Amino acid sequence: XFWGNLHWYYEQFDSTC
Amino acid sequence: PNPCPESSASFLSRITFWWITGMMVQGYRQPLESTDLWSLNKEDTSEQVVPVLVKNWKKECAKSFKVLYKTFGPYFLMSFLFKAVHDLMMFAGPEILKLLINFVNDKKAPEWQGYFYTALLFISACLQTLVLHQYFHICFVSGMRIKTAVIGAVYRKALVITNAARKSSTVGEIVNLMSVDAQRFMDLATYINMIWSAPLQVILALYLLWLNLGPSVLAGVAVMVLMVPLNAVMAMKTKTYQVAHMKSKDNRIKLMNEILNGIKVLKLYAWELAFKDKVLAIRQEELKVLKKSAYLAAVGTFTWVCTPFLVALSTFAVYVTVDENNILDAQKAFVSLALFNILRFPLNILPMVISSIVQASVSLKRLRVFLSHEDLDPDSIQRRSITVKNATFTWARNDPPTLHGITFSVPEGSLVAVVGQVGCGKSSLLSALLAEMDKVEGHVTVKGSVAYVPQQAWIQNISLRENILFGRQLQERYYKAVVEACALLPDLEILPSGDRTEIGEKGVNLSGGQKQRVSLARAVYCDSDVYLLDDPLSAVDAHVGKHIFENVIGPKGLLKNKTRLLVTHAISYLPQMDVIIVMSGGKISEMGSYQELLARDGAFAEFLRKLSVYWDYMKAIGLFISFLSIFLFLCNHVASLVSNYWLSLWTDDPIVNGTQEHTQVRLSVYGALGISQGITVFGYSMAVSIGGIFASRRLHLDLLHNVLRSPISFFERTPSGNLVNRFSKELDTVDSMIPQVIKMFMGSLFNVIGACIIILLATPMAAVIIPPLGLIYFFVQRFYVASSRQLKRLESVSRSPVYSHFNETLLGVSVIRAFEEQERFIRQSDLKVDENQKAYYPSIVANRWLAVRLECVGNCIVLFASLFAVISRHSLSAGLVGLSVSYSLQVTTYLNWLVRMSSEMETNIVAVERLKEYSETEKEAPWQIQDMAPPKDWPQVGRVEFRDYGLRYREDLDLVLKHINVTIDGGEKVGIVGRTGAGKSSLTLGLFRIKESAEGEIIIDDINIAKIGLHDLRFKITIIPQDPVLFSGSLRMNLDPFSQYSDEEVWTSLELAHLKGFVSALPDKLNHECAEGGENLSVGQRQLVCLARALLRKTKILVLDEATAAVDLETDDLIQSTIRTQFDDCTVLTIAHRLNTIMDYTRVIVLDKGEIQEWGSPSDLLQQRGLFYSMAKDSGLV
Repeated sequence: XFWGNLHWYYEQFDSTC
Repeated sequence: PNPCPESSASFLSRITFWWITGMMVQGYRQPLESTDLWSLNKEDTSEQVVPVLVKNWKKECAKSFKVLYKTFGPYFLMSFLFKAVHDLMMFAGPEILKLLINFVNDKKAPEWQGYFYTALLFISACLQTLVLHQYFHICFVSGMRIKTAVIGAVYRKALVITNAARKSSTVGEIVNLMSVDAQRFMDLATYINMIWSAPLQVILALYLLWLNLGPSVLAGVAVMVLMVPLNAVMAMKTKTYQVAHMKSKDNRIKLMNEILNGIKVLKLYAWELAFKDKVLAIRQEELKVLKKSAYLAAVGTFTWVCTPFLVALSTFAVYVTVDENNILDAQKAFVSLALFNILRFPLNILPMVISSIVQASVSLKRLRVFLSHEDLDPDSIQRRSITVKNATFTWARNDPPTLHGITFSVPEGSLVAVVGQVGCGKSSLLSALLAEMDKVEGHVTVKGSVAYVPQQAWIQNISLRENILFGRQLQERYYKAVVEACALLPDLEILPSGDRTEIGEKGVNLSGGQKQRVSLARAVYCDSDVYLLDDPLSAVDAHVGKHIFENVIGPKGLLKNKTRLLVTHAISYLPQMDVIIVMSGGKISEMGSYQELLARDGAFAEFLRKLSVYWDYMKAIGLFISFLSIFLFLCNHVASLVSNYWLSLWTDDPIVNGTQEHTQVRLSVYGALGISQGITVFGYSMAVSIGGIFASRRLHLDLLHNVLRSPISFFERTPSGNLVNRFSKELDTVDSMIPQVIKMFMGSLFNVIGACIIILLATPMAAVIIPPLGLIYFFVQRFYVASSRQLKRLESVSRSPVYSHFNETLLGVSVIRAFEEQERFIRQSDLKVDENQKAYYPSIVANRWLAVRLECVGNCIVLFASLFAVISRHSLSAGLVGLSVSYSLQVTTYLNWLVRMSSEMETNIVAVERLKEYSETEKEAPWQIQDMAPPKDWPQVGRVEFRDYGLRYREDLDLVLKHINVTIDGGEKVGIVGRTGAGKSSLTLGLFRIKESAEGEIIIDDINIAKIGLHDLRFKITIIPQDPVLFSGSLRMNLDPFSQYSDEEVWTSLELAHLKGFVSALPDKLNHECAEGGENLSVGQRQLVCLARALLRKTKILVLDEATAAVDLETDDLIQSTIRTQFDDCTVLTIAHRLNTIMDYTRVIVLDKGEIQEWGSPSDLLQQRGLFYSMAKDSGLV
């Protein structure tokens, strides 16, 4: 749910994506 | 009983995660609950995972903790092998693609070689998806296995830790250590491999790019690299706007909390419209910060879409120009373009990885600090009734010793009494025997089991029966005897549920006396050998203590032949106890029995001395903004597909003399289409973000009007928490979440459609494979979206009891170690952690299940696309095949977003309908008709008449008032008195038309009020409530929120009110900031403020509700004295309880039932011997 990133991350960067 | 199917599933099942398919299809049919949930694997259970860590920590600690994280090392080491294989398989698609484009171009070649490449491409892509999601499974498992282990270790440590070390941290910080720091080590376990993987992925991507084009390819890498710090700077600016928005939000919610609470007074004064404008003034300040956030976000979605173009343009423009002999082929153009999209992922994920590894190193340090604290020495007290020999105790490892030189021995089955002044170490003495304090020198031992009763009673939130039982088998006869003996039956009967209820921690609140009485009983029921009572006597009365002491603690009570050492401030029960021990600043001054110890005259003698909801959101944003955004969106996606199709024509042109003929002409047109694309991306991004602010403004103003037009019945039936949650949660969703989601959803949906259009434009035979794959995608999405939300919900509700339990444990550490029930509370914590993982484990497998199905449909699209090209070689050109396959190769990523943002949409759109919930509800009468408007005739006399009037409280109920017929002349002072639950209160609600007249009529000055507008009535008459609440803000605003009349008028009103002395010569004269329902000002001041409000309007009909109810008898006289002189010619209809006020009037009306029982003069009704005479006698004053 990041800035200028519609990259799909299978990772949980601290969840609450 | 109900095992995990993974362990009893075949090899192929485990590879493709087919064993969860049963739980997915079930989750659609019916809702999934905590019972319909598998048992954990043996190797995931707390009792297997936790003991391996605490063993290695004990071993490692001896030698003197990333060295202790070679516990989960062996399993996690397998991760490296799968991830390494994935990185080399990743650069197979582009390498195979180059051969396939050369094949289609090389006309005179063996045809079969084509089919071989397209087969080899599908096989390569399908081993990639399988190996990837094997790598992710064992990463997400190892992270889950760390969480279980860390929580386990922290909990065990929290019991053995010493008081000195626990005083270092807060109860919050230790609960946050289990909640935040342990949670980060689930996440770290995933992306920690990307530290070595991403640089290796970048290094390869650069090198394959270099061989394909040349040194020219740097120009492309430069752009993508320069986007990373632009993404960082803009991601920082949004965070500062988010905090600025959040601070302004709380001001609006805090004001709404006052409005929702104090609507009852707000309606009576007609202050609905005034406070509507006041909330809107704060709302506009919040919508200006979102408007600044909207412009920024637009640039966020701009850079994302135009990056893959800008990179392509910059690289080809450089390559083509620098030398004329550089020919751009399909095999160069589309392979490099595909490599650039492989190169794009690692650079972007690298700033998030490094960012998170830093934050993990903060959490790693916090754990290392907490784990490596000094535990209590267990063999300080022997545990072979109680004896001490020259014991010295500190609270901290090095500190001035608290207790110094104590040597006392207590016979078996005797009552000992510790006495002295405050801060003599009498509190510390019992903490020393329990081995909480650190020993310096001396010998201490206690014989048999020990039962403890602390000063500050600890009561864990469970069934009050199971609280006193404290994990023991029930014995009904004995349980009855101790509850009776503790004098808990008088308290038990009062409690709503009675025997079994909830605790004040999270439920019905118990008083200080009741908390001690449960805590005392808990120890009594246990029936241990030795008892250590740390001042149980904090009860309501000494009469209560007499019953407890004699029946429980004393020699005639329960604990007759049991050792019971007690410490107390009381001097009453000393002559009953056997031996008394006097202390003096941490030293036993003198020991002896009550009789002999007084005779010596020592220290003891001195001591005694739904598509509908989407359409509702469409009408909210506005149709002009809606249509303009959809038009600009389709303009972008068309301008995109044409530019990629133009690139695929630029490739296909012959080489006349080592030159590509027209290249600058094509390069320009390719550049132009990109600007035409980029402009329209910023268009619909801004259009949608602007639209989101229009809906946000509309739906807030719509909701806020709907609430205030409601009657008070709505605010009684509807819970306050339900309304507050609406303004807080649901608006925030419409403001931030929905506008960002709808552009990500539509963006994804039309990228998938866009990719299919190119495949069909390249190969028309592609049609046949579109319905089969689409039908599969629909069904896998259907089950996931349904089942996944249930599992995430179950996980979020099952994690809250783990933190709730640990917080209770941390408070009652002294008790748990006194009774020695650690083992019980360990299993209690292991059970709760397992119940959280039981929910979390399906949740993570559900993601692996979907990902294998979606990527398999992704690999089917790239298979058929590339295959049909080989079937129709002789028709197509090299450029179209490049473009067709290169697009199909990106489909897999969009399908993930399309399924996610489908699920995110379906949850967020629910909030839109719930903001329009109170749109069609029952609304009160029109605020002003302003057709039959009242003139200035009402104050001329002030006649009031009820004509057979009657009201109900509820819509369907027995009548509260009935047959109410009486006439009141202008200037008459009328009294209304009765018994409790008569309905005299309801007559005030009827006069102000809160509830509309159930039957009959009500007249004021020959002009019926039932027909006339509410606000025209509400202003013309004034009211003094029971508890006049003050709204937070100016005192100038609090008196007159409209600020219509002069400031001298406000002064002369406060002068007559006799509140001149208050806010007279304070620097805050008129603009004093009130807050918290008028907490700054005292009880008496509030009555004078609401009197001043009535003295400002100067209306001829006033009403008083509980004017003399719990008053200090200072403002009571000032109220009555002002009423006499100021309202001398004005009508007043007073609702009073006390006779003193009622006695001094011209006329009085008395009703006990719904009907008017008696009426006349106070002096007349005393002589008549009516119900007034009976009321006056029962009151007392005759």
